[PDB]
Amino acid sequence: MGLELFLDLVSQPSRAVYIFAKKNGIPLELRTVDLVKGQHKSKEFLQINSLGKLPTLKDGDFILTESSAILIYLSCKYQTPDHWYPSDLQARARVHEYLGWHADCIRGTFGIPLWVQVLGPLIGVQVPEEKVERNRTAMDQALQWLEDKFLGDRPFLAGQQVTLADLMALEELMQPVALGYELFEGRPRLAAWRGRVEAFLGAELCQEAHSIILSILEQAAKKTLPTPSPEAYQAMLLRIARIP
Amino acid sequence: MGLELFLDLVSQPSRAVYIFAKKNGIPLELRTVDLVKGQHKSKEFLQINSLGKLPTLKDGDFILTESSAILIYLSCKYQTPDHWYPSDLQARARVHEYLGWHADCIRGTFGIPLWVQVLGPLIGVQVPEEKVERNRTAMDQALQWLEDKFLGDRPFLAGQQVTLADLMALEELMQPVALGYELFEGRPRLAAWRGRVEAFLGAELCQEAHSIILSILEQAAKKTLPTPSPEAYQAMLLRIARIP
Ligand SMILES: N[C@@H](CCC(=O)N[C@@H](CSCc1cccc2ccccc12)C(=O)NCC(=O)O)C(=O)O
Ligand SMILES: N[C@@H](CCC(=O)N[C@@H](CSCc1cccc2ccccc12)C(=O)NCC(=O)O)C(=O)O
Repeated sequence: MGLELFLDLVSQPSRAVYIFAKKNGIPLELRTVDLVKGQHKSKEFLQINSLGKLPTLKDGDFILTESSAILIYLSCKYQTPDHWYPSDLQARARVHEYLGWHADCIRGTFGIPLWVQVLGPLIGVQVPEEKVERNRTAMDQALQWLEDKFLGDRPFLAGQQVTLADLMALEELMQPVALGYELFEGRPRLAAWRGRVEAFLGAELCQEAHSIILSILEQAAKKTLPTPSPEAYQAMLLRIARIP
Repeated sequence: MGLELFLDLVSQPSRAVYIFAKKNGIPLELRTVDLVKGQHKSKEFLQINSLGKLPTLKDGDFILTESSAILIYLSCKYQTPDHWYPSDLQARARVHEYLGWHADCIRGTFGIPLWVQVLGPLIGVQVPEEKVERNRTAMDQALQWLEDKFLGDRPFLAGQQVTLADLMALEELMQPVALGYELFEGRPRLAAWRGRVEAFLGAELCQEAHSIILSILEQAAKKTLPTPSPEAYQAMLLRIARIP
């Protein structure tokens, strides 16, 4: 088959999807798309995903987006292990519920530090301290609900075994981390779950799945950051503009 | 069975879920939860849904949340018509992709007018003009991507026939409307799809599904609005606080 997977490993959902595929070893044609540069706006990329977003999966002439769908379609088409995306009514619901809450409270809330720290200043824009504080206190606020509301005493957000819910979560939460935010500091229930997930998944994977963002603060300083194209500049300006 | 459905028809997801169930006629014990009042924070409600959010479905001793999950679990358990939540790979993905994008760009963006106009002032807080403008220009921006990116020339966001994607969408979009925003004004592609969905669903349903929010601006003025409990106050304070 060789369905192409256009992503940028600096993008948390992009990561999550890339860990699933490989970990469940799926033939994929990893087509890098430089977000920071603005490749995801190149007229040529827009002929594949009108929205100009990452990651987008091109299977056949069927171009799908949103990691949630991508992963699930992946899991389905590629009959991956059941524990991943269960078939049990109660089961699946628990993932669909998290992925529903994840996109509300986690998504867009745990990637702000990069804009405050790297992307923002990349285009001369400085984010307001208040928004910075407000966002961080907004983070743990999520981390708690994620800590005791979903995780609880069980081993996983979505239940008993690893699930896309955990792949999404842990990836999203890896950004503030790689930036210098140790969110698992005062959270053993959290530090453990993550490490539990990591354990299962494997070092070599996680050790390369991240990398890009782990070094990100460096290239930043060493100004190894590409200058965003006007199209990217816009979206960078919009994003920073919806920081509450 | 008689699984209970705790909701408030002033809450868009609450509506969407309530339209599916009845329209596909499912035994439901509609347990009203006054959001504006703060019943969704009553210690008693919290013993049902720790998060204190609406809607939450109590089937058996299995308490599920997030309309997405609820609806899907509903559809499944209640083997509802296929067109709803397809079984076709390509098919389902298209819903899973929209509901993925819906939660990003539509959810949280199309309910701000109510806070700017009713709920905000309810507790003496006034939202800044900028946030107001910013949000509206942020709406159509969504309306366009929804208009031509998902809808396109086809009859539905998620494909050819009505689907939870359309139930969710149109409901979310009904709030700005009921408040005085005619989002289908300069949008025939949009005005039509909505009316097409409406057609299918039925007046009597939609004529009662909404109502609550349609009258909402009046009770507002005639001060028929209950005074929020301290717990509600907080949440309204937080919400208004994440208005970009
Ligand atoms: N719900 C879908 C949304 C994907 C998404 O928002 N993708 C973001 C990128 S992740 C975030 C991200 C990481 C690293 C560098 C970046 C530089 C510029 C902008 C975002 C960056 C996107 O496409 N953004 C482009 C856009 O929205 O225009 C999903 O989960 O996949
Ligand atoms: N992804 C899930 C989230 C549901 C949700 O956010 N529900 C909101 C209510 S909708 C929005 C809404 C409409 C009318 C009056 C309201 C008064 C106070 C707060 C919100 C109001 C909620 O539970 N909010 C409570 C909370 O988050 O604490 C879904 O789609 O169902």
